[PDB]
Amino acid sequence: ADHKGRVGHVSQVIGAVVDVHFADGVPPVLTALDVVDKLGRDEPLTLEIVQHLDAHTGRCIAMQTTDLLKLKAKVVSTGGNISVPVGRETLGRIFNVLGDAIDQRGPVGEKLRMPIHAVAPKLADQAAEDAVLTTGIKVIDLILPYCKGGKIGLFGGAGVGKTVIIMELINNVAKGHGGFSVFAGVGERTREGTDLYLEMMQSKVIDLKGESKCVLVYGQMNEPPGARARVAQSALTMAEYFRDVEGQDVLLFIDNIFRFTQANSEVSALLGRIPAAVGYQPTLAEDLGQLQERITSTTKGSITSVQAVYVPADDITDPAPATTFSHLDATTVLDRAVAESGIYPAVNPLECASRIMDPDVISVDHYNVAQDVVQMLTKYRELQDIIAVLGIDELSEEDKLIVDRARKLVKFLSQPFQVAEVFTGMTGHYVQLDDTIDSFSGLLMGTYDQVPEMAFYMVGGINSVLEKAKKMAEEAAELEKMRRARVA
Amino acid sequence: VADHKGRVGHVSQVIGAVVDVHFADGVPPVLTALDVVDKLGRDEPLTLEIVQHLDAHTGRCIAMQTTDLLKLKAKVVSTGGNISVPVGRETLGRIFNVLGDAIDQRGPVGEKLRMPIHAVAPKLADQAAEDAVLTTGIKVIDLILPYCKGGKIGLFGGAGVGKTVIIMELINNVAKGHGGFSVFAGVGERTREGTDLYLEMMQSKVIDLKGESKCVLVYGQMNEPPGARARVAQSALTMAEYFRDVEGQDVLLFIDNIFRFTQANSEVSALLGRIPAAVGYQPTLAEDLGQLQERITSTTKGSITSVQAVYVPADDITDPAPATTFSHLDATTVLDRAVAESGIYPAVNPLECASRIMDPDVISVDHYN
Amino acid sequence: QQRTSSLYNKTRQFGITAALIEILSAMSSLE
Amino acid sequence: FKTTEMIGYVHSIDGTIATLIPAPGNPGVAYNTIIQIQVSPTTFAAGLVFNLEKDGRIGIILMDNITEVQSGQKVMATGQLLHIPVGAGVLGKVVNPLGHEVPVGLSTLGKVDTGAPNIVSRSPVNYNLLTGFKAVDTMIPIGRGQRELIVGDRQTGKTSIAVSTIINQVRINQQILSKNAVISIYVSIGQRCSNVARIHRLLQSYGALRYTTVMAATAAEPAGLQYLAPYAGVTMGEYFMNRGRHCLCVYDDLSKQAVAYRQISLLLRRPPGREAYPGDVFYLHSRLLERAAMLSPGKGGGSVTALPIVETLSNDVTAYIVTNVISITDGQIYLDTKLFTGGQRPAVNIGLSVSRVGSSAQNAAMKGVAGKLKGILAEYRKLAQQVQTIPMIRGARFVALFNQKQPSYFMNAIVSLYACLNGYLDDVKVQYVKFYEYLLVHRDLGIMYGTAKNKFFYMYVQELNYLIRFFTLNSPILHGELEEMLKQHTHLFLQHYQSKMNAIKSEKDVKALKNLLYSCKRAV
Amino acid sequence: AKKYDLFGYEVDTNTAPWIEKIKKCKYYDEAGEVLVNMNVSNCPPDIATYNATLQCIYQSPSKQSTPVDNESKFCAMMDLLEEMQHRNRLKPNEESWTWVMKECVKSGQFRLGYCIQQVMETECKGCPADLVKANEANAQKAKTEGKEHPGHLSQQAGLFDVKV
Ligand SMILES: Nc1ncnc2c1ncn2[C@@H]1O[C@H](COP(=O)(O)OP(=O)(O)O)[C@@H](O)[C@H]1O
Ligand SMILES: Nc1ncnc2c1ncn2[C@@H]1O[C@H](COP(=O)(O)OP(=O)(O)O)[C@@H](O)[C@H]1O
Ligand SMILES: Nc1ncnc2c1ncn2[C@@H]1O[C@H](COP(=O)(O)OP(=O)(O)O)[C@@H](O)[C@H]1O
Ligand SMILES: [Mg+2]
Ligand SMILES: [Mg+2]
Repeated sequence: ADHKGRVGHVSQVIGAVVDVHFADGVPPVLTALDVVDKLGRDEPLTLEIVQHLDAHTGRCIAMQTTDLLKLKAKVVSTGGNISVPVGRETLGRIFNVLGDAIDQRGPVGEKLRMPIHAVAPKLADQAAEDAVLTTGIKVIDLILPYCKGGKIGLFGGAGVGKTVIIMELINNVAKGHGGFSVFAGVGERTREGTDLYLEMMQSKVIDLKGESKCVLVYGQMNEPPGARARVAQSALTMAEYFRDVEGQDVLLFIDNIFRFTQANSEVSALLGRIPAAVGYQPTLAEDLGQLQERITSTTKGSITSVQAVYVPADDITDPAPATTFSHLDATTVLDRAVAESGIYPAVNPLECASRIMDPDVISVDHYNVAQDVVQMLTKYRELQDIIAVLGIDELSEEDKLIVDRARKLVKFLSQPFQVAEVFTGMTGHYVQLDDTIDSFSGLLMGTYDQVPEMAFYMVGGINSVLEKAKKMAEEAAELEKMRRARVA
Repeated sequence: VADHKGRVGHVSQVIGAVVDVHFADGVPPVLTALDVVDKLGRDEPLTLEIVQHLDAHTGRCIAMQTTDLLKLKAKVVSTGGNISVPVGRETLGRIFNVLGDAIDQRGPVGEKLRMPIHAVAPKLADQAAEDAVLTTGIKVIDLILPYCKGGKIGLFGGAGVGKTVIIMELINNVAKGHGGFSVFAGVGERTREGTDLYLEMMQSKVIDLKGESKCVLVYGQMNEPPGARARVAQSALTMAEYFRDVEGQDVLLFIDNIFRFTQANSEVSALLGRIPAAVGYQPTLAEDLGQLQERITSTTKGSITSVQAVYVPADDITDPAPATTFSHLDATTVLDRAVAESGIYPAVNPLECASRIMDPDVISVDHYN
Repeated sequence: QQRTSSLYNKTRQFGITAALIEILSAMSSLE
Repeated sequence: FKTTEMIGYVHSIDGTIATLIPAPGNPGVAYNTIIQIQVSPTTFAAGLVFNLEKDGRIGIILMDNITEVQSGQKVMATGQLLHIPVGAGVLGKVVNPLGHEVPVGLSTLGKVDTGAPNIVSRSPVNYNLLTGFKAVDTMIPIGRGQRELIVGDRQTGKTSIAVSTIINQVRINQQILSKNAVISIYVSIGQRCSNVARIHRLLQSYGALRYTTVMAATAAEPAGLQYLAPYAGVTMGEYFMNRGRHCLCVYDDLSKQAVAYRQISLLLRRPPGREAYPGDVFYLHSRLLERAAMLSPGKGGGSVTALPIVETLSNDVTAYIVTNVISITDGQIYLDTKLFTGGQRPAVNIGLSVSRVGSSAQNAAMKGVAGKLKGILAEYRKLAQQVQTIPMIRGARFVALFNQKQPSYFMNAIVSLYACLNGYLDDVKVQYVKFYEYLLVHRDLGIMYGTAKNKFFYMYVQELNYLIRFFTLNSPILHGELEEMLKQHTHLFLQHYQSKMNAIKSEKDVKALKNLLYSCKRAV
Repeated sequence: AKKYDLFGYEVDTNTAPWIEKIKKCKYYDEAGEVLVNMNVSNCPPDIATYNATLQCIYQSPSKQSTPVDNESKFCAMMDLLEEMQHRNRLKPNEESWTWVMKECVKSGQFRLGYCIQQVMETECKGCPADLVKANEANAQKAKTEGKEHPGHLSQQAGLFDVKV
């Protein structure tokens, strides 16, 4: 690094976007710069160069707030990109976008630091390992099964069950997992970050005295756009170390990937770029490109990323989710009308899809049963428009039996989550893959036609359905005997 | 005292109704009225109101009349402050325009005083602590949707349902029960509809030529450019503010139509070069209604009680122009055609109506029950 | 009828926002 | 404010925004700082710095005396971020976002631009916050430090439920230690001026001004103040939070703040996106609401509870500003327009409403009764010619009990709900539930007629409130004594008071019954 | 012994300095201001600290220099018990509830006294006589003098005509 401590001065300050004049030429692009000048600040200021204007001037973005920043303030280069610590010394600790420890537990052991802006793997580095990751959830495992090494996305509007599903997956999958994990808190609630840190400390996935198996990198809503943009990459650098260097299966958790795109939409406006469709940055597809391509299963290791995706204004045609859909292996779509009707998790199975939904990867019995659920639900949505116009009695004899089964399929797709005991007021249910396939298979055959509809609502497998149906038969027998007591 | 009084400037640029003016001794303040002294080729005068400042010596304006025959470098002189409009009992019976010139050909007005169009809305201390009922003397209104003192009141009803009849009755009934006067803001109205109001008021003797008048008319009609139609709502409101504050009285205001205020500002806002917000309206839509509607309120000194017409464009109630207005309103009066044609006049459909003061705290318990 | 009319009204307003953002994003390119 | 150096002259104005030219020397003001423009020799006009251009020009957001600002006027700088008056001395007064007190009819400062508490700084919400509504405090319980949204249409009771939550604190705050007193901060963004006056009088009559301060940026005042009003509100609350005390913050409303911020952004040519709002309109509400929190034991254990109000247009939650605030807050309290006109006031749609940290927030006594109510109302809503189960009877009485104008005291609420839970209002008809509840709270039938003989538990003794909060109703201390009170009240009400309804079949008596029952809806 | 908070950071168990601040009390609202200042300096209230506060509530006259509306030493006292039991997770010892019984007999609120001797008998071993007879004295004092309860509630028949 020859440009190591090369001095410059602040040319212009318009929001988080800041221009810097360097006397002996501008540094490279993506180069981190510390603002040495004193001011009345409590916290430091670090600028990353995004553009060059001329040979001597370079436009940047602020990771901290740009308050009290005077013109002509002294600025000095770091030597390269923003550097973040990696390796097993990071496990257990919380970090920010820059890589400073924000948990007050002494200095980190860091034997190495890597740059945030790494290049994505080439075609030769890619490798496919098509194995099913059993999430213990009925809608996912049956219809849109998550694979090992898969990039998975949870699309849904505000307050539909994204953060609930990530927490259930951490219970269901991330606990019994021999690899480590990384959580990119990209522009989400600071208060949700505490509850994850405490619940992991109680369950001992993070351990203070002993072995830890999680890393936390948070750049939350309170932080300015420069941090919230770059914080996704900081976490991804740590996961890349466990993938490439240590050669390991790793989990990544980005809640929320929309907040990356939205954070870039703020700076892109202030940089003076002309906006594309619906006011987003013109580099929207390219921003997601360079980020999402780094998240992949290499020959050296394997990232298996669950992501949350906010659908703004419940508009799935919006660029921010629509562009993301192409990158994912299992696309999970959450609908608001499904949530408000009573079905949790709020998974609309027709808009969902998975790559490993294939007779080669999963078993033949899995594919055939899963397709029949999708076929039956497609017929049911067509019949639902006829009932609204004509009526329930107007339907045919065979179509009525399809509705009775399809109504039970929609109810049986609901599941009480173990993390959501406070919400549902009932204990959780981990439903096995063999249980999920067999129970749904029998429902399609018509073996459970005489079983009532509300038995299937908010339960696990078939044993819990028949248990609730027994409780319904007993309680209905008691209430009937009360109205049969009086005579004449 | 009055500084910048006759401070001379020259017309820098003329692009439509929007006109820039260069002043040698610095620009006047914002909202300052300017008379164009140059030339006698025009048939009507030209008066510009400064909206923006470009530099220390130049200021951008809007024309209240047409900008025809206006040469560059034409002599322009300040008035002293904002556009000034006559007030007091000498205004009663007369018709006015946005500026305050008499447009009825009945000699010069008696004006003992003139007030500025752009007044500030009352402070917290000036507001009434008694939500009080304004007794209209009408059964459907007073019982079911009672109009309050200081209230913004809304008159919903299609063409030919009894709107102009109800406004005229309120002008009578304010003057019977509270002895109050009335003001009619013809905001972006049909010029031909303005004649029929003037004649029907003369026949019913709310306006009287030979004797006592109890109405003021301030009209800024469709033929006029957007600068006038925008500011004409405030001109009428200044006259009602005099009867409220100075004379200490219960007064009615009649704005037909308040949408045409918002729409008139949407035209100027486009010509000023401002980027439009939702559905192509000005970005200051909520602020424009804010400064206008907040001036219409019950002070400690008096009470203005404005009944307003609101056009819902394309029958879309979610549109910004009505939707923003709904927060300001107190008593929503809905007139139905089927009720009118059945024989019931006034044609008030009481189920669709509502009032804020329909409450056991404000009105009596026997009234509410 | 209620819910389709609402979608007509949302499409009316969303159309005019999108119309004008494109039209005025043009003249930002033209200065 | 404190002037320091004359940084430049005013060049252009465009309503509430301006740009400056630097004075000879080019001193250059600091970013995000206040600057005073000399409108006259005696008077100044404040403004915030938003753009520092390469030319030397400085973009200003005008705040005060906007009509008096002119081109060519001198501009003094502070060289400091916006600080405002904060403390106990500011309580019982109306104040601007800049800090100037507003007159009404007849203190170390704090930064408005402040970072929120980090991950280890916060803790789980355990302390309850009583709104004083049986509908809310059972089903959608608010904890201290929580952000609970209030959504719904115009005239659905969004302000009233927020204002009555502040008024509900006075009865507790007067009796309790001031360490645990809920100091309130009502922020009035873009509202009508008379509405602020009526709330001032309403707060004054219930003794709320002692434990409340009113932030105010009315519709007359500019967008710069409206934009900044919720930020100034939190600053005043954070003083109490950082000094180990609990606080409440109402923003009424964030919809009008966003419109004010959109005006500012559009007037300065910031590229607009969805519904013409700028890119960072999410970031606007996010950094506001995240500053509201529940701090750890290590930093005092104080709190700022947030009640942001957000107006929806015709029950449309899919709007951009509404969907943004829902994704930030910890659930919502949805107010339906059909329930309002239907009768239920407050019109709380329990199915649509939700509290993300409800169970842990509630009191031990309130958790006992409320857990059952979820089971009863779930079955009642599903089951809703006739055919009445026990859940159908008892479920309908809860709906009648949830109607109330002014907020209920914790003792008077929980006992009337406990009566309905164990089934003391089953024989009592649905229309006479409010008359039954009124005679329980204010009067007492056991002490009236004869058959009293309770050693301690009565309803006139308001001090039992805090014993109930400790031990709960389902407990060996209070269970037997409580079930006497209710047995005496039901038997005497059914025998002596409800016997009139079979009688009374004449005009001056049916009307007298109505006017009695109407007034019973107001007083809980 | 050593102690840690919910996260696992070190916590100041040095209570004794903050106890003597509560003893110099004068008015009982100042005790709460001290209880704030301990928590602010990572020092959670001890079981002895709550009892030291409870003492100040009993001894001193009112809240502060001026009297507040609806003061209630009992309500301020019982709030502090709710804080230590539920939130801070500390069982109040025998000293805690004895301070509560004293305030019932001192102020004259005997009806509360009946409820809290039942509490003291059941929860924390027992209620040793002294205050039981003093509480029973105030019960008989209300009966023999005039009447127990307000009296405005008892006499009012009402029946259809009741003011709201
Ligand atoms: N499995 C579930 N059971 C019950 N409620 C749920 C479930 N999943 C989501 N919810 C509801 O959705 C709300 C918000 O979910 P969350 O995932 O935190 O928001 P988002 O989907 O916007 O990330 C919760 O308050 C909860 O009531
Ligand atoms: N109070 C009333 N009594 C009798 N006729 C009425 C009354 N109000 C309105 N009308 C009738 O309705 C017609 C239209 O009313 P008007 O208010 O003139 O409509 P607009 O406001 O559209 O001009 C009139 O020609 C008149 O005959
Ligand atoms: N719980 C309630 N009971 C009876 N009336 C109420 C209640 N809450 C609000 N109101 C009344 O409804 C009207 C609208 O209430 P408000 O809170 O102003 O709604 P918004 O905030 O949506 O404008 C007011 O006149 C108010 O007095
Ligand atoms: Mg979430
Ligand atoms: Mg409101």
